[PDB]
Amino acid sequence: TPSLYAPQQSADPKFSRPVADTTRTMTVISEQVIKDQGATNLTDALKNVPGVGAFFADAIYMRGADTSNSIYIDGIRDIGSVSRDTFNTEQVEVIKGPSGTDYGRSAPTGSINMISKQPRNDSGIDASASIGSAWFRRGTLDVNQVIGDTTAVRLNVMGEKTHDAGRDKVKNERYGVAPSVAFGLGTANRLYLNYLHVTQHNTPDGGIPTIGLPGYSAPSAGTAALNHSGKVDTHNFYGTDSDYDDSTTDTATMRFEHDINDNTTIRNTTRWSRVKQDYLMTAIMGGASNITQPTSDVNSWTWSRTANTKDVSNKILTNQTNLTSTFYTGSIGHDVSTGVEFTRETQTNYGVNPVTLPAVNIYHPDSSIHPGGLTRNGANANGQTDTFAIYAFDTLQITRDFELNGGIRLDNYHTEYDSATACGGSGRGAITCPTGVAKGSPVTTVDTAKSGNLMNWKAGALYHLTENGNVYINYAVSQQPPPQKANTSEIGTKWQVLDKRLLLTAALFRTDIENEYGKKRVEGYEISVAGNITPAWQVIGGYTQQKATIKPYTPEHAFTLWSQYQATDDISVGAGARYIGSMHKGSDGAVGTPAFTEGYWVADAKLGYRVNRNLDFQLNVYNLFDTDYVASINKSGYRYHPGEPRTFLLTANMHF
Ligand SMILES: C[C@H](CO)OC[C@@H](C)OC[C@@H](C)OC[C@@H](C)OC[C@@H](C)OC[C@H](C)OC[C@@H](C)O
Ligand SMILES: C[C@H](CO)OC[C@@H](C)OC[C@@H](C)OC[C@@H](C)OC[C@@H](C)OC[C@H](C)OC[C@@H](C)O
Ligand SMILES: C[C@H](CO)OC[C@@H](C)OC[C@@H](C)OC[C@@H](C)OC[C@@H](C)OC[C@H](C)OC[C@@H](C)O
Ligand SMILES: C[C@H](CO)OC[C@@H](C)OC[C@@H](C)OC[C@@H](C)OC[C@@H](C)OC[C@H](C)OC[C@@H](C)O
Ligand SMILES: CCCCCCCCO[C@@H]1O[C@H](CO)[C@@H](O)[C@H](O)[C@H]1O
Ligand SMILES: [Cl-]
Ligand SMILES: [Cl-]
Repeated sequence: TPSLYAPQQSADPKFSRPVADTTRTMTVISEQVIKDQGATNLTDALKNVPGVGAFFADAIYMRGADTSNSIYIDGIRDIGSVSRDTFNTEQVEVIKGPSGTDYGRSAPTGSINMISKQPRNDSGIDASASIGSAWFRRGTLDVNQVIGDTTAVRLNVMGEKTHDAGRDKVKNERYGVAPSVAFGLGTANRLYLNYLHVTQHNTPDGGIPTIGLPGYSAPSAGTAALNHSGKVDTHNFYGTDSDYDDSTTDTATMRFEHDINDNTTIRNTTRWSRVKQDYLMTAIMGGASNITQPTSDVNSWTWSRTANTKDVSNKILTNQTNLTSTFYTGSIGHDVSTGVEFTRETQTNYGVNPVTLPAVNIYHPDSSIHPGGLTRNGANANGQTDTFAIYAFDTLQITRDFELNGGIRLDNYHTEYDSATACGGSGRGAITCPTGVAKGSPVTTVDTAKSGNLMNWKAGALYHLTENGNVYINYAVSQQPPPQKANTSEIGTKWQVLDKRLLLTAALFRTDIENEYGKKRVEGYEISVAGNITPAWQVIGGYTQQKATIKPYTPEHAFTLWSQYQATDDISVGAGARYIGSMHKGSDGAVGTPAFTEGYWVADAKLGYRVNRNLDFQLNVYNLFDTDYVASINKSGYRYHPGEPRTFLLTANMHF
């Protein structure tokens, strides 16, 4: 049977073949891995993919490219930019390399697809309660109930509140509710209805000065004392008691499926979703012109505070039709996947008055101040993108051993954008009032439309060398809206060994991007392992070696491995280790800021104890050696996020 650590099939019907028979570098992170590791969010889940992390500012990076706009939920773009909890996730599908034929407007470096939980054919209840470091509390509930011969419901509930063990005042609070019903299970006609609501209320973290890090230099001769005063206390909060981050997600999904016959299925999915967010966060600046020296003693010196504010609403409405069909023409088998997608996305950024923040003491920051919140001023920016997309995939079974595949996708989009600024101010990009226009009036500065076409295509071939091993090649030609062109070549090999419960892959890749700014190249090597070495022994991890020629936020070496062993009927033990290579900032870094970050190791451990079939406990320890490191650094180079210290998570799991 399948390993819980190596799901055999993508959930997306655009993938007609099992992962091991797919000519792409594709890692699936199962629900069981997420649970065993205590992963509460997408970023945590992604520790199982080497090199993928939120190294910037915080945004997730893959192969040197921001991936924030290449996150999907059930194959539909995730709108807005909020952290994603794992409570409603069945698995996470990560493609390393292009996926424009599958999603159109995605990063040619990789995509991430979170697969939502659906009603199952069995009845059961799981619940979890957790306590952890820094007042961490979390509760989850997952109820599945079969309600007739062909109907099932599922409900997932989550609540979490925590402070931050490494950071004063930073905190996160959220809850989520995700009810579903499915009709017609086990028949030719199925209807899935999904809803999801999440609310978050957080204190955001702008990070801390980079003084004293490797590569840091004071920005002037007159501030040379900062070459000797040392790293600031990594627990220091440089924001204010007014900083906050609020968001809500509301998503409704309706999926109809009709089997035309045993080998042909048509699907229609409608989703409406809205993500609202507003925040006030403190960004600190440490250039010569940002530093105040009330006396010559550095204990009195300050850096300037900048308010990073946002008040935004994103909406999407999309309808997607997919058709899959398997049939022969002569001796050639066909696996077809084709469809059409209609989408409207909108975004409103609500204008707010400028917020002014007092300077912050470098070594003794005073965050007790209450500058106040945001006030809308009615000068808004509004955007709309309408997209029509059509695609076709086919895998040709030429012989038992040889398969050819290909896909093509066409996107046509229309984008409208308008923006108004309240005139007469001075902060940020202020505007002088036109003649006769009273101060503070919103003045339209942009009002434009645009249209464009994207073509994406890919072709691959795969040869089964043995019953267990194959070799494959894949080629993809991508393009995004500014048209950014990307070509990718890939050759790899995939092996299912140890009763086919363990998947081993290796791939070489080369990607060339033009019109990103000139041409870039990223090439390298990827190895991965997932599944069961023995019935008691589960592993998942990988290794990446890569080089990103320019012509940033990309480790050239990265490793991760998680290993779990069922030591007795009641005792299991797990441990993980990940290496993040050093990274370099070629551009944008201010004078004297670190031009590089050092590589580091992080280790994690787990102990599980089963009391009976209804109750088991789990202890997770994160950053077991309490290692000090730079988790990320912003583009300016003035501020960074320190790696979290050692933390603990203790969970009671109940099953009924
Ligand atoms: C399915 C249906 C369809 O409509 O929706 C029902 C669902 C939407 O209801 C869930 C929601 C109404 O529950 C709100 C509750 C979870 O929040 C409590 C929280 C605000 O207190 C913490 C508080 C600020 O902080 C504590 C301290 C700081 O004072
Ligand atoms: C779990 C519990 C029991 O424990 O049972 C849950 C179940 C009784 O709740 C019902 C829920 C699952 O319904 C989903 C609802 C949100 O459907 C959206 C539909 C209207 O689609 C509109 C479509 C996308 O968009 C329309 C367009 C205008 O945007
Ligand atoms: C107690 C916990 C549980 O481990 O942690 C202890 C930890 C401290 O030591 C873990 C270490 C012993 O694990 C080694 C293993 C995870 O490496 C597998 C990798 C080399 O892939 C080879 C590949 C699958 O091999 C193919 C197969 C045919 O042999
Ligand atoms: C008893 C507890 C709980 O199981 O284990 C404590 C401790 C032994 O765990 C160490 C942890 C770091 O292992 C990570 C694991 C995934 O193994 C990966 C492999 C790289 O380790 C070989 C090894 C560390 O490297 C040797 C050398 C190359 O540095
Ligand atoms: C089952 C795993 C048990 C291993 C426990 C060893 C923890 C090693 O962690 C140790 O913590 C010390 C105090 O924080 C630090 O000073 C050491 O540098 C670090 O090695
Ligand atoms: Cl996240
Ligand atoms: Cl592609």
